[PDB]
Amino acid sequence: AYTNSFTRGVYYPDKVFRSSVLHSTQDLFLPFFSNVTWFHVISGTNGTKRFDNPVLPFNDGVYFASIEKSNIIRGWIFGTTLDSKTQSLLIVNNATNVVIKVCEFQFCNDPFLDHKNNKSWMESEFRVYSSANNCTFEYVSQPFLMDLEGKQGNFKNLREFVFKNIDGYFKIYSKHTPIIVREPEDLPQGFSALEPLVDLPIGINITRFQTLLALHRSYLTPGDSSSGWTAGAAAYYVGYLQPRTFLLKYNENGTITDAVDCALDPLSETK
Amino acid sequence: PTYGVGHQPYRVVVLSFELLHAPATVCGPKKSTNLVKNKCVNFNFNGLKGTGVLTESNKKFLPFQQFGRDIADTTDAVRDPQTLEILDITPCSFGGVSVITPGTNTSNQVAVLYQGVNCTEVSNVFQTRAGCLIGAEYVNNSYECDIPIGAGICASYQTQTSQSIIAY
Amino acid sequence: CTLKSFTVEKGIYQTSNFRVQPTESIVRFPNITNLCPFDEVFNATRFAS
Repeated sequence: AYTNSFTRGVYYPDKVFRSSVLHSTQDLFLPFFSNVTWFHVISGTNGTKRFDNPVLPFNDGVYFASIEKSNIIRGWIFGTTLDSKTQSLLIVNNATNVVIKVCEFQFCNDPFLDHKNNKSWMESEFRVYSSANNCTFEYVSQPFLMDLEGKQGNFKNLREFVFKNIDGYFKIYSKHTPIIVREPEDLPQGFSALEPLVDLPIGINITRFQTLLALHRSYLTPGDSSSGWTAGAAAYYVGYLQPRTFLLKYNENGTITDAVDCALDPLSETK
Repeated sequence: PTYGVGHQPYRVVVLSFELLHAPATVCGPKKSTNLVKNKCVNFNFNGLKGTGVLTESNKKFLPFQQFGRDIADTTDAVRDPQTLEILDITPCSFGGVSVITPGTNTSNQVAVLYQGVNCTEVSNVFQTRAGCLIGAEYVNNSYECDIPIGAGICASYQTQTSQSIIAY
Repeated sequence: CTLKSFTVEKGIYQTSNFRVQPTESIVRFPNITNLCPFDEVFNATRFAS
C-alpha cells in the first residue's frame, strides 16, 4: 500500500537561534507529496495475519511515524549483515529504561520481541539475546523515548521519528501530538517540526533496517472499538530522504511555522 | 615477607591509549574563570570566540540551542555553559575623529568631534546629534553658518565680548 | 601631516579612528562531572596472576 505525505518530515536545523528571518539550508529533508511505503501488520486479532517483517534498506535516512494509543513497536534495530558480524543497535524503550547497546552478539530474525504480552510476565523479556561476545558501548538512560499517556483513550497518539547516519554520529529526532481518532491513510495535513533529543557518537556503517513489534504488559480495558485495542491497527510508515533545498521561516519566539520544498512547481521557485 | 628487594611484588597497570577511526571520547579536563560583566573583553566559550561587552538580555531560548545568529549572520546571543543564563554580547566602542580648524593664520585653537558617542567613552562638553563636541560652548544666539557640523549645528571662531570657537 | 602642508585653511577635516581595545579573557565550559572510573576502584588489593 501507498499514501501521500502532504507536508511532513521537516526536522529542526542546527542549534542556531533565529527569529523572524527567512533562512535556507541544504540537508537531507523529506520531499513533499512523496510516496510512502505502508508495510503495517494488517490484523492478527480475529483473524491471524502474517507478521509484517520488512528488511527495508536504510537509504540515507528513514521517516518513521506510527499512530498508536498503546505501545506496540519497541525496537528499530539496524544492520548490514545480520547473521554473525554486525554490531546491533537496540532502541527499545520499555517502562523501566532504555536498552541502547551496541554489544556484539548473535543476530536473530524474530519479528516479535519474545511472547506473552500479558501481565504475568515482565515488560520485555529479552529472548532475542542469544550470546554476547564483546560489548563496546551501552547507553542505559532512565528517560525513555516512548511517552504514552492514554488518558482519554478515544484520541490516538502520533509519534514521528527521523533517523539519519552521520559520518561520526547518529542523530535521533522525535515529536508527538495527540492525533484525534481518524480512518487510516488520513494523516493530519499540517506542519510539525521534530525536536532533537539525543546524538549517539557511533561510527558504524548500516545499510539495512529491521524493526520489531512488542505489546506492553500494561494491558488496559478491552478495546472492542476501533480506537481501543491497537493489536491490529499498526501505522508502520517508511519514507526515504534525499538532498533538497528548503526555505524555513521563524517566528518571534524561535519556532518554525512552515517550509517550502523549493521544487514543486514554477510558482514555488519564484517564492 | 622475610625476603629481599628482588621478591617485592609489583602490581603494574599498563595504559594503552588508543585513537582509532571513530568519534574520540577520552579527551582532557577543562577549567573556567568568572563572569566579568559590562566590560569589553575577550570571551572563549566552547565553540565560539570573539570580544565585546557582556550583558543580560530578556530572551527565551529553547533548551537545546547554544549559539545565536542575527539578521546579518553575526553572533549576537550566547548561553552560559555551567550556569544556563541568557547572555547578550555587544561590539566594543569605536568611532571616527574629526578636527575643526578656523585657519592657522588666525589662531591655533582647534576642536575635536568624536562621531558616534554619547560623551561617555572619553573642557566644554556638549552632546550633539553627530557625536560629542569637545572644545566649544553652545551659545543660545543665532548667526549665519560658517563651518557645517551636522543637524543644523554650525560653528565659527568668534569673540566672547579672548576668542574661541563658539557653537550655535 | 594629513594635508601635506604647513598652512591649514578654514574648515572641518576628518582625521583619526577612536577605538577602545579589549582587556581580559573569560573562559567558561560546563560543570566538569562524569569523572570516569579511571582508577581501578582504589586499586582493589585483589589482583590476578
